[PDB]
Amino acid sequence: YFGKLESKLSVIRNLNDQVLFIDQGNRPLFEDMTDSDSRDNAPRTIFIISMYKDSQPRGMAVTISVKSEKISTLSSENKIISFKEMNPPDNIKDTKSDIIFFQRSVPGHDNKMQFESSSYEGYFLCSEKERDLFKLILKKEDELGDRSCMFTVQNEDG
Repeated sequence: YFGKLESKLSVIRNLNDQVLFIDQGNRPLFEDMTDSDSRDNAPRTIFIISMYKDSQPRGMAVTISVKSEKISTLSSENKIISFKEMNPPDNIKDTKSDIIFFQRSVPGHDNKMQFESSSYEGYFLCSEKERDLFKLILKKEDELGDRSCMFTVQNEDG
C-alpha cells in the first residue's frame, strides 16, 4: 500500500536535454528548447511529482501529474501512456498501481533517473523519435542501459 508524502513541481528532460510537455492534444512530447513553440508550450512543461511511502520498498514510488485548470495524472494502464482525470490520491491500497512508477537512479549516474511501471514490471518511460515528433512512450526494456529511458528531474524550487 502507498501513502502520499510530498509533491514537488518539476521539469523532466530526456537524453538530449529536450523538455517534456503536454501538447494541445494532451500528448506528452519533448521539445528542443529553441523550438519555435517553446513560448506557448511553457505552462505545460511543469509537472507535479508526488512521492509515496511504499509498504513494499522497490524504488521511489511516484506519481507524475499535470495541472491545466484541473489536475490529471500519468497512467500506464493497458501498457500505454495516458492521463487519468484525477489528482494524485492520498492513499492507494494495492501493491501495484497504473499511476505509480518506481523512480530509480542509473548505476554510476545518480542524477539520471528511470521510471518503471509498478503495474507492468519491465516497462519503462522512454523517449522515442516518431517522424518529426519526440514522444513519451511506455516500452518493455529487457536490458537496462538504454539512455532513451533515462531522464533528469529538475525541481522548480531547488
